[PDB]
Amino acid sequence: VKKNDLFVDVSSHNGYDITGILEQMGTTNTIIKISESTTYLNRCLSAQVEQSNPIGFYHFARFGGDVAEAEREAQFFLDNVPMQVKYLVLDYEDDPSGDAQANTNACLRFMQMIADAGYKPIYYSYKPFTHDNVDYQQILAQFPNSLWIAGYGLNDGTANFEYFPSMDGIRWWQYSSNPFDKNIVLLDDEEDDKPKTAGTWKQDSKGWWFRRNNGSFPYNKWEKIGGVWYYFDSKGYCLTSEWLKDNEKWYYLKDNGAMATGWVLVGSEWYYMDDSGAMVTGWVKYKNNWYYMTNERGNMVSNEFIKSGKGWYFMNTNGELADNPSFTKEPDGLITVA
Ligand SMILES: C[N+](C)(C)CCO
Ligand SMILES: C[N+](C)(C)CCO
Repeated sequence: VKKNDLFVDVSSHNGYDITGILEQMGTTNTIIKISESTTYLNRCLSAQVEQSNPIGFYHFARFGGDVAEAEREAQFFLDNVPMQVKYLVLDYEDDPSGDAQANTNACLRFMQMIADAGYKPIYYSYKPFTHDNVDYQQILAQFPNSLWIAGYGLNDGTANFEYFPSMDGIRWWQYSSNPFDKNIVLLDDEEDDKPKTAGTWKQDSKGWWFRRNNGSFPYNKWEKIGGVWYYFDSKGYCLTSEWLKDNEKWYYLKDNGAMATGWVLVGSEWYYMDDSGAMVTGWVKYKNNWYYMTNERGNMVSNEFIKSGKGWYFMNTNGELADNPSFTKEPDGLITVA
């Protein structure tokens, strides 16, 4: 998954049919509960798996500060993973021991066994509980950006950045549980490795061109080199800092020719692109600030409104906010948090 992607988490509480809540949410990405302690298995597992696209599974911990118990739970969890997924989550929110360092150690041993089994470990919890019962920093030192924290606020079923949990290493944010558990992604999944490419980059007075292994080179086309996309001139030079209309959709190629994804500052205007590079028009919120973007007839416009208190103030590109707010009631657009 990519930044701002959504996913739902479920357990027996959601029953053998979750097609409805996946439709309401608008995604099939799910993290399903497999086990609890060393004896409980979520009965709806296979059904919930079948009805969605799992990105991970979670275990409800009951080991407290006992490392030997955490090991037995991790193993029971592992022995029941039904299919390969990138993540296996440690849901630590109950029965903490009075000894925070012991809680941390058991949590670390649990996460370590998940990592040794070939998965990316995730620590799930709530800020206050984590603050009182463990040293999440000691966890991040061994497992960077491995946190999945919950923080609902009003819990009205929507993502409200005003109540966004402040902690380092937060990978996922469960922003609500109102109807069902809703989560939004803050960091792209990792992909360390994939070294070398299928050619060599060449630079010169005219810019950069790519010499493929066989001597040829891309031109008048898009092409994925490394993990990123680029568009090449009819001469084989990749575009830089430029807009490109391709197939009725707009794309922006950054300073390094790399196709933009997510938020990107062009000049002094903000624009938001699909995970596939296509510009997204209309209302889109970046954290606390709202942007109404449009590209009709190729006229790129970014209407910025900075939040201040209980209001949003329009900011004319002349660098000045109005004296009074433009709106105190947020529009119903795409919410992004990173
Ligand atoms: C060489 N570029 C700057 C064009 C990008 C890939 O390294
Ligand atoms: C389709 N593009 C080549 C424009 C990029 C997304 O894969």
